[PDB]
Amino acid sequence: MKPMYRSRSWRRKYVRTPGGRTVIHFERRKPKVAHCAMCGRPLNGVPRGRPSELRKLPKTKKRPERPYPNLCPSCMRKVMKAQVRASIT
Amino acid sequence: GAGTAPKGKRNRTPTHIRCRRCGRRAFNVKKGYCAACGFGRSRRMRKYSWSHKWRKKRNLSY
Amino acid sequence: GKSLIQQRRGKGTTTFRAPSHRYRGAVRYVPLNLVQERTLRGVVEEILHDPGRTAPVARVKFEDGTKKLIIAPEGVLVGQEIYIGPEAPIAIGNTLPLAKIPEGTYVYDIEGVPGDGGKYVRAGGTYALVVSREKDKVIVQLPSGELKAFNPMCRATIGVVAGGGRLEKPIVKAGKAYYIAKARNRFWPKPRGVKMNAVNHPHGGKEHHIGRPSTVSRRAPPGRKVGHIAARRTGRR
RNA sequence: GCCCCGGCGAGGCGCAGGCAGCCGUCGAACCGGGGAUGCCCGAAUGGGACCUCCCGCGGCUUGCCGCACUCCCAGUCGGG
RNA sequence: CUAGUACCGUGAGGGAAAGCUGAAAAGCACCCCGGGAGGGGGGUGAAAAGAGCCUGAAACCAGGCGGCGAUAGGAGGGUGCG
RNA sequence: GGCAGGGUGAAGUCCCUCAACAGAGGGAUGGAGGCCCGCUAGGGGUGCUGACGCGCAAUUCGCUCCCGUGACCCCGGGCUAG
RNA sequence: GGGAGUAGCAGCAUAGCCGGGUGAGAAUCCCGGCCGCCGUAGGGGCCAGGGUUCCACGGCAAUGUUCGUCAGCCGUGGGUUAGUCGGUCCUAACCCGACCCGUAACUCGGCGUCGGGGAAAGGGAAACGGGUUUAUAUUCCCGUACCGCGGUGGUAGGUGCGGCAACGCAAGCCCGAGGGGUGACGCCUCGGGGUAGGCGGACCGGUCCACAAGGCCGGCUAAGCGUAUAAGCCCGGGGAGUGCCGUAAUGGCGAGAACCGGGUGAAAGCGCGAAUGGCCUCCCGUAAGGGGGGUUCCGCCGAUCCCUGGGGCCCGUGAAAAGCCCCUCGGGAACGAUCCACCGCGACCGUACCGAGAACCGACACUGGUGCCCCUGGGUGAGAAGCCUAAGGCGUGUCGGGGGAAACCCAGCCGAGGGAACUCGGCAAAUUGGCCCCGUAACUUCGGGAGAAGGGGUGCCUGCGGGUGUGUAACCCGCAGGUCGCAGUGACUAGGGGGGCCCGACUGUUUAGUAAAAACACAGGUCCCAGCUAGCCCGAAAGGGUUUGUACUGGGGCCGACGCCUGCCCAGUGCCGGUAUGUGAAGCCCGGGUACAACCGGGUGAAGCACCGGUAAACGGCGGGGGUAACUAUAACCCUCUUAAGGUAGCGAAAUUCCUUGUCGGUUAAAUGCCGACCUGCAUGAAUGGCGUAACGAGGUCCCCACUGUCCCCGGCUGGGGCCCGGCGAAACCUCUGC
Ligand SMILES: [Zn+2]
Ligand SMILES: [Zn+2]
Repeated sequence: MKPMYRSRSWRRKYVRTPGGRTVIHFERRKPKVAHCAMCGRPLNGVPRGRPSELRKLPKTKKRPERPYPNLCPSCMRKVMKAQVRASIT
Repeated sequence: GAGTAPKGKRNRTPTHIRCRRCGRRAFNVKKGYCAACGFGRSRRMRKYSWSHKWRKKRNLSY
Repeated sequence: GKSLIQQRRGKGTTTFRAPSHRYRGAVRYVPLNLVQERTLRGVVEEILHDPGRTAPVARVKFEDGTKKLIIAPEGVLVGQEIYIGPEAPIAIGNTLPLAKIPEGTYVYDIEGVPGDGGKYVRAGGTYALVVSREKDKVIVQLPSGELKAFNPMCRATIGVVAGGGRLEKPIVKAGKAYYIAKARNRFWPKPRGVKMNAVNHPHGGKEHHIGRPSTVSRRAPPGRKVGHIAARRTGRR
């Protein structure tokens, strides 16, 4: 093992080969899930991945269609209601 | 103690490497200047009247 | 001879310098040349621990969008609105000029001269009390007991600083003191001068005793001010 | 080690006593005078140097010239 | 003399040793032994002066010759007689 | 970047029986500590006043002994100069 | 030259033998077999550092602690192939330049800002398996993939939908501006799901055994593409308390529980990739090569590897930026992709080998150090312990041969009867030892002391039972009986214990290389300066440290956990403050003197000195001769003799006591020792702290139980040296000599 792989940011895994070798493969770690701006609660409908993984997805497979996809639904409804009630006069 | 065993700790990075201007191994790599000619610190050459090395290089009397 | 610790500190080396890259930024109010007569409104959006401060700090977002840090008062809530200016109410957390603050009020973060950003009464649990108002000066009682006059246009914030009672509990262990000192790169552990050699300290020598009065004149030169510097008295009472 | 003009007048191919060969009488080697080519670093200067190696802008047609700092004359071009 | 060179030190810096065949390479053709380095016979040259090369001292070592040499007492010498 | 394995059992959270002016007694959970045993790895150096002492070594070896989740051990990049 | 053909070529890993071969020549080189060593490292992988040590052929003058046909040695020729691996990007702590300021000046010192640098283990686009070479391979070849840029051609869209909702969807292009997220994070502890690896049974194909059964070997499947649940979060319906739901544990609910349904969401698994590909095996003349076969099922343990959720601690809060995804705005065009298929392009450097008891540093082929930096099968077993052992590696921790192996030494084993009589001293050695049950003193800061002490038991075989579990799967817990031995933690592993005294509270640190401690530090106590253009400090200055700070703060001293306490003295030295009455230098003023000065005499004149006061958890200090009671004694007390004041509480022959082995008592047959008391304290005493003190100590010291070759008193064994033999081959020392 090289020093770059003695580093615990590489998540080693053991894998048996079609030739009977049983080698070690190295991969980088996955980033965590998107969180709400107001409450810090987790979001739904948003996939996890590194940039190369996210660039192999279309636009509509990355976020929910509804407005304000960066907020949890309760906070979204708060925002829409406040807009409405300020659009009265 | 202070002798033979601490001499084993000599596989770190070197204090001095080869110098681009004068060809000697006197370029301090953490500080960024040469201990012989002054490259990296001086546009002019380091030259002292108490030193013999430049006179030896030019086969001069002291 | 050899040098003292107090003389080596002046050189400015890593052994003595504060690690302020670790901290949250400095704490200052808002400049007058941008809060002249406007009475700005802001909302508190976070309360944070600061490693270089002894008091908790709060993050305030203002209307334009500007975010800033303030020293937090005992009682302030996340989601609360504060006001900075001359026509701000008298309520815990608001910043006003001393000329608009009644007598008997508890006050913190007082400026020395108007516009200087805040200098006085900053530590956890401290408070100052407004004593007298006049047209040329406002007299305030500082936590040292001392009465001091300020210009009436100097700004202060109303309430008490948060984080009091800190010293109610013993440190207990040497290791906890290790970590507390490392957090601000204080010289720790501390040596005694009477168990140093004579080359190292004006005390010092193999018989471990001060052999001359420990009271030292205000006019003594550096390298010689150790013990009780210009003491008016000594002892128990 | 490449070219030219003069001299010298037959051998020459560095210190350096070899095997194979080549240059020279269409004037060499050698001597005097004058030209051409002249990698990288270095004041080192288009921009950067933990390894005398790397990375760019333009504009003319790969092939080409120019692009540092401080200052003088100027002046929105340039000459020092 | 392939010297501020080889070499030593993290570095400022420190710093050696080492000249001569012969007029001419004419630098030992040929035979026996030896695994070989080499030895021995033969040759070149006025002379081996043979590259481990002008002369070639002393200390030291081996063999040959001469004198002494296992009943014996003084810093290693002096005088006299064999 | 790292530290085999085992022990003890702090706060916090409770259950049952008999009673309730007060209380009495029996069962668990939980996993703290500059806590304990430990030649895990690592770090250190108490005694034999042992071996060695022109050494394996210009400070080493062996037996025995100490720490071992912490004021702990180590690595790459930097800073302080008579 | 002598020393000397001598010492050394032992000790921490004692390894060779037989047969065959090469070659002039073989203990030392090659093949086979037997016998051995390492086996959580002496094996595997790989940084820095080294630099060709790598490979093949040929050699043996020198090197190699012996030899040598061998080699990290000598000679001759060869060898390092990348869009995907690393460097070229980003910032960290930090560094530099310009401008600016300082310096007699500078190659010197600074500096906010502007810019530029700074990580081959931090952040950070994209490739896996098999073969091929003497020597390179995620780099060449085969197969199958991915990324970025740029094109071509179609489509979704612009100008479209399904769901109450959570959400599900190909769901428009170019340029710019904001916002959100991710990047992006500490220590400790626990559950759930997976994997690598291991184990057990069946079947096939092989192999080892008088037989015999039985034992042992092989029984495989990458990236990539496609495919969905778990926790957690969420959406709808529903409508609760003398309560109900849940966890290993904490918990949850009208601020909306139970219960019905659903949505989004990891690591994995599955399919394709993929086969005479890889492995095992069976027949033929064996050069090309030839030929045919097998590649299957259940079950158990499982991590220190991967994913996912909970809980706890902080006077301590555990990086940043580039890059990447999404949303909304503003400005443009009429077109046109984040979808499908195809086509082209993808520069520079590194890439061999060692990686250490012989390729690095230590002058060496050095028992040291760098690196134990990352990783490791089966059995016993708590165990990465020790012991045996597979794989892999080695027989080179590079001199051998003889010997019933003389004395003597190094490292080990046993020792009758006594049991510390040895010695400064029980130094060294011995004793004890694992697990289960019983039982456990003083003292205590009530936490401990404590594994106190002390006592019983333990093997094999045959049978019964329990817990969890679907289980004659797997792990763990009890009982009874029979039986053998001197001995059942039978080897390995594996505490000797108790009682007094002194110091230091404890964990921690220290004189690299004669001192590990009673010395340092520590929590805590108390004193001093300071309201910030401060106080303390660096510097020639400019500027700067404490300071991204502001009295619950920053700096400066002394004592040193905890408990009971901390007496008197401000005359002296020191520090602080106050009044000026004195004195007080230059300068100013007055007068004389000088055709002008130098000069002479007076006054004023700050800080400081003097004078008045405050201050001892400031430096420091804390007094004899005299007399007396119901008879011998000693004197509460009384005369007393001087200073600033005249040693309080306590302790006391002390780590402090000169006479000293003080005296009395205890411990011994016997005490210059130890403990307890007494007090003429040469020369104790209260934060240079005083007196005590549970727990702790490789600290110093006295005693008791046990144990022993320490001793009486020395004896016998085992390996390695010493001695003889063959080989390599020094040094310190040396006037000449030597009853
Ligand atoms: Zn939200
Ligand atoms: Zn140089």
